[PDB]
Amino acid sequence: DEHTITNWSGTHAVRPKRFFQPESVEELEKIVKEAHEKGQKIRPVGSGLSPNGLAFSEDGMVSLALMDKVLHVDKEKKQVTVQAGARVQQVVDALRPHGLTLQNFGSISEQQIGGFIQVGAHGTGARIPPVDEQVVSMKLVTPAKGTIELSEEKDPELFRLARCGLGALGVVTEVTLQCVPRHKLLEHTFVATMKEVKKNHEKLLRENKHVRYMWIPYTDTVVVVTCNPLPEGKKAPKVKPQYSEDEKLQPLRNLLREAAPETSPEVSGLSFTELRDALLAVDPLDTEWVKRVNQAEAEFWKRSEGYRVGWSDEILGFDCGGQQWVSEVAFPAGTLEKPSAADLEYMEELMRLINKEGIPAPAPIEQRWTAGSSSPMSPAYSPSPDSVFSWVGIIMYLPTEDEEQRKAITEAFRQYRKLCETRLWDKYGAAEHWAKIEVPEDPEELEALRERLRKRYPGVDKFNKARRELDPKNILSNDMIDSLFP
Ligand SMILES: Cc1cc2nc3c(=O)[nH]c(=O)nc-3n(C[C@H](O)[C@H](O)[C@H](O)COP(=O)(O)OP(=O)(O)OC[C@H]3O[C@@H](n4cnc5c(N)ncnc54)[C@H](O)[C@@H]3O)c2cc1C
Repeated sequence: DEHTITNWSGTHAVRPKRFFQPESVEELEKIVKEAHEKGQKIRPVGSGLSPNGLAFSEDGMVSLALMDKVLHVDKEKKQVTVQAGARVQQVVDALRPHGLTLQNFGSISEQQIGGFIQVGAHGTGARIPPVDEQVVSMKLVTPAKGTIELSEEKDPELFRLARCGLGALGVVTEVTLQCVPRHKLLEHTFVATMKEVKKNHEKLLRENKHVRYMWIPYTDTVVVVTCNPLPEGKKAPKVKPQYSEDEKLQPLRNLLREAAPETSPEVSGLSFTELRDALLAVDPLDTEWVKRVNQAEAEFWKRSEGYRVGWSDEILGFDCGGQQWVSEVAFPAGTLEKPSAADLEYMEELMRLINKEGIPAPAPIEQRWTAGSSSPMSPAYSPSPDSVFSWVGIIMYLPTEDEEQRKAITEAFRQYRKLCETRLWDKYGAAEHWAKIEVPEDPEELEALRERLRKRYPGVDKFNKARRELDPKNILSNDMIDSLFP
């Protein structure tokens, strides 16, 4: 096959020897039977977007992109049954006329339902669990046992394991999700100091349906975004200083005119995100320069306070348009009833570590919250139904297609992430997002990662027993899965 599959950020790519794209469940069953019989690789792939290339296998991959129909809406239960190849956007568009939406959304909507659930993807909202916990039922095509129906009523132990199964336990053909009524949100964006955030944090998380913090390294600016249901006819309030787009961008444009080349015709057409990339591109690993870029960004956010009203699917998405390295961890932050400071303590220690080690850390460091999941492979697995997890995402941008700048940033990010891993993750019980975890080549570092996984997931041995039972010739797993779970 001549199909090349590249991830979002162009950090991983694969050209599979065999690429299957069945149009029917019947065709997929035949593919899985035949691959099992011959011991041929068929790793499942959705949109192929994962930052770590989790789906990729040079031997063989199977895509259900052509199996993308909404099969049934249950009005009374507010549930949707969809083929696993549908993109989130496609399900959202199909649910609009039914007055339904998904209980939550990440920053993008071009993921397939299969790829979304299999990694335990999440949005924000301390009372709202990750998407795997929103799965009511599913159908799973397995090498060793054929097609199996799973739910709380049908083999709940395997259901909970396979709905967040990393593509290793079977090919998911159909998913039933728990929806909520279609609704408008009021989004409030405001800037705070570390000290102001600490004062109001406990209440803010419990009194706002959605909260996200955007921490700006080397500044005392935190951008707070809250979203709440908008009563029937309420209008967006208006902030008393009104800044034009040009006034918001002024600090970034002024800074860019002070680099080795306030606006030209070429600088003028740059969005905020394009301007941030143009600034970092000057000297992306020079910490003194990144301090100045981050301070100019804080000034942009200070000029961007205000309110927006929109349908939840429009409002909860946000811009990750630029290629980047990301790492995100989930760690426990008590419960709705028993608050914990760990979420803010983590961020204080991270900011201190960045400053001490001289990390050229750009903005933002994204902080979200979810409820716990009952899926044993969820990074937010908890037996507590009112558990709260904090999710912290660090980033470095790849502002150009220049191969040598990209390598240097790649190495810089490996070191930034390793410092968080060695200094913070064990202390806070932090677990890496499955779509962002990288396999170290250093077999020492690999064994330390395997030990962290066994500590974070007491479910690991049961996952590997299900892999042996359902996929004994290992046709669904790639080198990454084999490296993480030997
Ligand atoms: C710009 C960007 C923003 C993002 N924002 C967020 C965010 O806000 N929140 C968040 O939690 N994540 C986020 N992610 C991560 C994203 O949700 C995951 O990478 C997700 O898995 C992507 O879906 P996909 O369809 O591309 O899956 P792929 O990357 O193709 O596959 C992911 C996994 O699903 C498995 N798989 C796919 N289809 C099937 C199937 N039918 N049956 C069985 N296994 C299957 C694959 O084997 C693999 O293990 C973001 C990613 C990007 C690139």
